[PDB]
Amino acid sequence: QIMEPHDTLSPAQVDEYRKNGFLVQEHVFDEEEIELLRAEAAQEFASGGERVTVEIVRGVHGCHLYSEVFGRLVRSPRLLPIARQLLRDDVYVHQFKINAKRAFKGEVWEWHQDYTFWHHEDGMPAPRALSAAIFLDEVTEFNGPLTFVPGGHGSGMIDADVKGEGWANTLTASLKYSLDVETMRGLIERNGMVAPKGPRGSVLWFDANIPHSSVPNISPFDRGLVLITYNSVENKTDVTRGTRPEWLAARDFTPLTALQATSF
Amino acid sequence: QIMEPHDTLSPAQVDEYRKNGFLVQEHVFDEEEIELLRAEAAQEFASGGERVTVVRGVHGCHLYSEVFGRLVRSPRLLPIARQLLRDDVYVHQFKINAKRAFKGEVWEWHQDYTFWHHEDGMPAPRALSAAIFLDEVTEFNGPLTFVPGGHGSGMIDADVKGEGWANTLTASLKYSLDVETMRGLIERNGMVAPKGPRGSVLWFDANIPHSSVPNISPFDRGLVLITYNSVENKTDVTRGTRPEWLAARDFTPLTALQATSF
Repeated sequence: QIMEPHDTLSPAQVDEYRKNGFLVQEHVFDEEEIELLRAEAAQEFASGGERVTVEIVRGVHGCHLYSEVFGRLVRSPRLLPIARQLLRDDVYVHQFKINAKRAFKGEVWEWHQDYTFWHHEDGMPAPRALSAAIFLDEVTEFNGPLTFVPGGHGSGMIDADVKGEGWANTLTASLKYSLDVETMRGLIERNGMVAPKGPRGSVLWFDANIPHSSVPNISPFDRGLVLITYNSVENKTDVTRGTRPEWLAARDFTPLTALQATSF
Repeated sequence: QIMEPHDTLSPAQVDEYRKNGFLVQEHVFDEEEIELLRAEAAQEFASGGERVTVVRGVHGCHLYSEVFGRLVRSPRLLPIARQLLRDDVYVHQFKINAKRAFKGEVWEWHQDYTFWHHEDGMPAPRALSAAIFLDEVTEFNGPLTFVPGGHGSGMIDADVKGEGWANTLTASLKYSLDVETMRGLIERNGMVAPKGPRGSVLWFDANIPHSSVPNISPFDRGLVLITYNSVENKTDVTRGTRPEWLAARDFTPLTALQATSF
């Protein structure tokens, strides 16, 4: 049995990713594959316990450590070779989350950079990491797409106001590190905003330091995203500065290997 | 501590490799790295026992030498192997072929893939070799010589002159190519002997026909040859005969060496 040989991004793709900070590949996974991921996301929302964030189950963290399906997904040949290619290293999963934005539901998600959280909370030393967002549903103008500042990752970490204490979490409406109204204005005047769209089964790759935000879903269709954050193994987090649980910030830095086509 | 981020081939270099069957990168390893490799090679020639061919070469060193076991995971090599094979990869075979000043025999035309297919059960030629130049390779120290594009029609009919384990370190090869086959291939495609400085790496296709002659110079021509195979293309250990040091049986995917404090 055969896996399709690893496909990597073209040089134009790589260049677009590094310039803009994000890149969509359409139609990576087929409907049947997406349906398998959807059904498993539903199981994780049902069994995740403390790993679920409620709106009303709305998000779940760490599923690749608990679900065999999601454990295999992160090693997929459609994903792993590209993470390796863009991070120019072997890689591992720093964080896994599923964000479900149901039809006619959702809240505003404030402007934030993932790297701010991972640097300050988990001891990630550089922004040599990225997220792959699998589209469980078509992403449109109206179902609360992730919205970015293109090129906004290009000046690094932007100073934020520290709010709560204890375990930060980008999935909770009042973000521990959010971006200054004045800093956003300047970034946005210079660079614009873009909400990448695409069909069910696409993958949206985006930089650890890209500013992003989102709005509620006013459409009658769901917007499910499975988000896999790959980190460079050289860039492994400093587990001595972090104290989040493993399901928020991984501590096993073993390099991932690609799934092969076996008889089961 | 920091490794240089992984450097893969450009699309022009990939294209050249796919068309020609071989590609040189100059100056991959520095003098001091090469000297470390040369000194380890000398150790493997002295300590290798049954794995030495008499001293022409030695097989399997990455299984027995810590230095050579880290070499095959180098960030200079592994990422290119995975890129060209479009898979995770492992080491099918490792050999060191010393061709000393004013020494050597003629080494008949052959395709490595013929050997790995028949002897080891390699199912397809989804493999390559990285030859590290321990010395400058010139016109006069017996360079590996190729038919460019000669990998592009698969395995070429060869006669099975022998019993027992094939070894491609002998003048006398179990699967050689005859003057009539070669004459036509050479007439159509030509011959090329890629050159380069000490520390270069010559990449070449499992199915490219190649050859070499004696070294008629006062300069040695040491080569460390690492054969990477696609994990998906793992050999059938059912059809295999040979010891592990000729044909690997552990198909664990290789990971890149990180920069650590020791």
